[PDB]
Amino acid sequence: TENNDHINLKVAGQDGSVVQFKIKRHTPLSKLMKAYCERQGLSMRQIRFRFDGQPINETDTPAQLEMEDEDTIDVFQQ
Amino acid sequence: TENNDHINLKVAGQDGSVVQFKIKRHTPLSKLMKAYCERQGLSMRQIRFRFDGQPINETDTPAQLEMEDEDTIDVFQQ
Amino acid sequence: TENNDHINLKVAGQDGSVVQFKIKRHTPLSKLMKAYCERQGLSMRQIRFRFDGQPINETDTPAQLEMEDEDTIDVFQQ
Repeated sequence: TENNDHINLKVAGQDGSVVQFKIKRHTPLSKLMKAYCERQGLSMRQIRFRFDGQPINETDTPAQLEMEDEDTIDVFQQ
Repeated sequence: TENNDHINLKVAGQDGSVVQFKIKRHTPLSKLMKAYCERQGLSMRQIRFRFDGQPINETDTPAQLEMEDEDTIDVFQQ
Repeated sequence: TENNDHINLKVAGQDGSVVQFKIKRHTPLSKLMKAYCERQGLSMRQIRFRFDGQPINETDTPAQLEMEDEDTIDVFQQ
C-alpha cells in the first residue's frame, strides 16, 4: 500500500545495463532476482547478485541488508 | 518532432520492475504495450495494463487518459 | 573503478522504450550494443544505433563521439 516504505533500487550489470525496481523495504529480494532474470533474458544459475560485495540470499530484504533508497545491486554473469 | 509534447511514462509491474517509455502525448498506448511485451519477454494475453485502475485500450492515448509527465502505468500478470 | 568518468546513457527506441546504461567514458559502445540486443530481445542485424544522426561503430566510445552525461542514443528497427 501507500503506507509502506518503497525503496527504489538500481540493478547494474557488468555489461553496463541499469534496470530499475521499486519494492517494499521488507520484500525478499527473490522477487527482484526472479523478475530480473525473466525480463532481461538471463538464467539465475548464470548470474550472481551482490550488494556492497556480499551475495544476496533469497529471503534477504532491502531493510535487512540496510539498503537505502536508490542503492545499486551489482550483477555478474557466470 | 521536438515540437510535440512527449510524455515520460513508467510501467510498473507487480514484480517490482519499473520500465521507462517516452512517447508523444497523442500516441496510442498500443505502441507502448506492444513494445513492453516484446522487450520484457511477456505475452499480451498474459498481462493487463491499467492506469489509475482503468484498463488501457489500444487506441487510448496519454492525452486522452489525462496522463501527466512521469505518471505510472500498472502491469498485472495473468 | 571509482576514479574513471562513468557516463549515464539513455538508449531510446523508435518504439518509445528508454533503456539506461552506465559505462566508462572510454569504453567501446559495442559493450552497450551487445547488451542491449541481448536484454531487449533484439538482434544486431535488425537494429541500428545512432548518435546525433551518425551510426555508432563497434569501437566508438562515448568520449570519442563527444557524448555528455545523460545523452541519448537512438535505435531504429530494420
